[PDB]
Amino acid sequence: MFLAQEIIRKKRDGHALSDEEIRFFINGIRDNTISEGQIAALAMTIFFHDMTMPERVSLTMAMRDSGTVLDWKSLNLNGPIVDKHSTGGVGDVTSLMLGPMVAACGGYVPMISGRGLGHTGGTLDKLEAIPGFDIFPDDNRFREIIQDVGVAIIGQTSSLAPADKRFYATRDITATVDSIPLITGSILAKKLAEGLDALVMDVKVGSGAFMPTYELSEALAEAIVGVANGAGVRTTALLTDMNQVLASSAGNAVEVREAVQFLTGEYRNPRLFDVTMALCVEMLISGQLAKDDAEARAKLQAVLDNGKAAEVFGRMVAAQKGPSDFVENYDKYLPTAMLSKAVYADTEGFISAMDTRALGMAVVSMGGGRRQASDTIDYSVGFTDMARLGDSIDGQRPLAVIHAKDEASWQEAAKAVKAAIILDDKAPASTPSVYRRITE
Amino acid sequence: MFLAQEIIRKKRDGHALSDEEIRFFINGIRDNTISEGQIAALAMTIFFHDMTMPERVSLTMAMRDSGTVLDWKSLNLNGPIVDKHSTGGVGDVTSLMLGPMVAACGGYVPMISGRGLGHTGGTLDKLEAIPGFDIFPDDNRFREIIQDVGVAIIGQTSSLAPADKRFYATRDITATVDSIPLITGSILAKKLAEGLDALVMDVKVGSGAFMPTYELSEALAEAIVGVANGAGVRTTALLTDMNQVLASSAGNAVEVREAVQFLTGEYRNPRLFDVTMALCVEMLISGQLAKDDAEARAKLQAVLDNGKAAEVFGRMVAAQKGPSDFVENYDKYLPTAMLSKAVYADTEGFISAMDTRALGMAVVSMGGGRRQASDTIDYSVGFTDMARLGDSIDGQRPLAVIHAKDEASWQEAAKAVKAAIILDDKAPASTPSVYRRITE
Ligand SMILES: O=c1ccn([C@@H]2O[C@H](CO)[C@@H](O)[C@H]2O)c(=O)[nH]1
Ligand SMILES: O=c1ccn([C@@H]2O[C@H](CO)[C@@H](O)[C@H]2O)c(=O)[nH]1
Repeated sequence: MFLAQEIIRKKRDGHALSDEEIRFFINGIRDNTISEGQIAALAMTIFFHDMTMPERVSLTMAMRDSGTVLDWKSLNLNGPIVDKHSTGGVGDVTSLMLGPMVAACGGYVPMISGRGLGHTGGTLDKLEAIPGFDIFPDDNRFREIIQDVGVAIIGQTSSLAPADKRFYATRDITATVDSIPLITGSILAKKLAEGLDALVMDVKVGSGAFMPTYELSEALAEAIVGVANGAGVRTTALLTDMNQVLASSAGNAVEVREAVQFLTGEYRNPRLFDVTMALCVEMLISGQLAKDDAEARAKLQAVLDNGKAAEVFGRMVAAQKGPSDFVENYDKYLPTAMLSKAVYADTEGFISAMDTRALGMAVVSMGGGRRQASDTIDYSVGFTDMARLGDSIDGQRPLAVIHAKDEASWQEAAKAVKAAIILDDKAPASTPSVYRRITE
Repeated sequence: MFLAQEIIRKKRDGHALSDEEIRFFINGIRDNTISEGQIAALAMTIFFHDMTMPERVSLTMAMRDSGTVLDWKSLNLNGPIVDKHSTGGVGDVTSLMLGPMVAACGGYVPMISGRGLGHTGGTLDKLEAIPGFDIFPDDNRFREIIQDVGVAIIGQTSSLAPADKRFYATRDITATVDSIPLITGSILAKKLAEGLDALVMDVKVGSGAFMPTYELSEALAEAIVGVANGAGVRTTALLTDMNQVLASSAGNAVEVREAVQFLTGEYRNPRLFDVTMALCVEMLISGQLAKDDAEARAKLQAVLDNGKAAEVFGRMVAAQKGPSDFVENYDKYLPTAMLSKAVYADTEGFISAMDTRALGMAVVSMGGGRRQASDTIDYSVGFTDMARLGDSIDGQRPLAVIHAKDEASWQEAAKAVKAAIILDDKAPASTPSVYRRITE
């Protein structure tokens, strides 16, 4: 039998679907009661008529409710449940510092992530560089690590918005990926199943972005903001720059290292700090832990200054089966490439642009990520000492230090790197790291 | 892989397909190498954006070439391969006389007709009320029949427009049914695959029509005329009337009986005559057998009145393994319902309107139709001596005589009929049998 067809017919003639009906349809996407054709139809239908904000909210909550949602009340905490979501990026290690910095300021951050099949390097794989680290605690242990440390970074769940999976899969063959209320839907669902009080969204801007245009990035951000708030989750969003690598390194172990050193104070990429700081501020103000930006940045600076943030990162690692002294002796534990040598340019001048995606694939082809879904990850390879847009380039200053497993992989990695970076006789201009703050 | 999705995406955002693209997509349907979701999405994307005439012809020509297309060129037949297709309704028995009448005048009529699903009762169903009648002759048998008697009415093979199968199947679940070029593609394909030199289309109008409103019934006819003629087959289309039972009987055996008495001359329903004649006239003119309408009606009335048409029907039944003397001894071969008993109105007045859809549904409920193809048809059930739009009603004017399986099903039929026929003091406006003719 099919009541779904009525629902499709309704929305097809530009009517607005009800909460009850919206919840019906996705639940049947979950259970395979609703045919694939029907789903495609609905998708193409929503692709045409768009969706009202109430429809966007209902769709999002319904998807969020297709699986388990984490309840954090009853279990007693004096603070806000807050997380960060992001459309990802090369060098974007921010969540590794940001979780502990906020946890330190009174927030409880249950960061759930998705390795998926992502071409892009995922943070979950970054943490597996750390010997012993377990990305799959059970519900109970997860509740505790949040309860004591204030942050844990864990593995995905089928228990989280399962409807989205058949939904997305169908969307992907029917040219309906590509609709804002639908994207807003697949993006927000999983993240909202964490039972958040608050949220901040990082929408990338630039060449290396999920959204190819500033206005397009800004549009998504607004949409996401409007829908998230509408679901009783205090939310804002930031556009941030992805015209180059965000950190000074790209990979796994190597990126984990940058974060310990960011938290300890040993080294803070000024752009990565700008981003990281901006995001945490949002988590604090939305979370009702800071009155304004000045207060948040003060609270934030301090936990970086007294080592209390680095401590939280350290404890977290231990809570999750890692070595308890990781912060103090990270090099002791972090896998080290066999060959680690600077790559230099075929010419002089200033870096005027970089292709972050090419760079990102250079790393992948170095064992740094997964070409095939069955491949293993070599956690030691990556780049460090990434030159930056602006940097003057001679023959004495390297584009990067390529860490490889052997000279064969190192050399290809160097051709890829030289090829992905563009030099110019005259310098390009500064841009902010953080652009617009979006409240609604 | 498929590139199917790039064709979906292309029509979404409103672009022409181009045939190479369309022919490729139709075959994937037939071969099953294209997902149900991709059929749905493309149907939906067409409902929104519609198709051009070159897209319309391509669509139909493609579905038409997905199976076998019949050729009679070999047979060296003297006259035109003609046929008629109707969107049907309660009482529409026209083909039973039309085929022998047109055959009687020089045309060859290969009516391959399709199954009764779509709800309601079919032409093939009616014919099988005849003991011995076989609707599935093999390719040669069909040919030598058409060659010798000039007309055969046979059921559909696996190989006639098989692409429409899954196509319409998924359309009917996704609410992508009401699309004229989709309908025009579906309907014409099967019929154009018969090898027709010419064709007339009977598009019903009213409460018993496929289309809801007159203007849509016109729109479809126009499309069909345009495409059929586009596709290489002379074609005209008559908007005919269906606000009441066209014949005087509804059912299977009873409708066959009426066919016989129509040809011989025992009786002819005036309105059944108008439609049957006008459709046959088109076939004669479209089919190069009459220069003008008057000659056409003259050649048809002739064979209706020299017992020729009746004899052609006699030979066609016999050819298909009906009893050879059916025209003369039909009462002996057709099955008698167990209960035949009249139904009257519960109020005096004039018949102001009747729900034809409901009436047809009443007959199916009696056991004269198939809800689910598994069902057995009781061939002797139905209505006869049907009252008409306009008639005056009093205690001795029955709405109809009902042929029911038993007392239980008769009351049920009686109640449906009462509930479907509405009376009034005021005699409403008297509409024609044929509203418009379309060659343009
Ligand atoms: O595109 C379509 C849709 C329906 N039909 C069939 O034709 C009948 C009406 O002519 C319908 O009930 C259905 O059975 C077609 O031939 N083509
Ligand atoms: O409107 C109608 C319907 C049927 N009949 C006749 O009723 C008889 C039924 O046995 C046949 O002579 C048939 O022609 C009529 O006279 N008028």
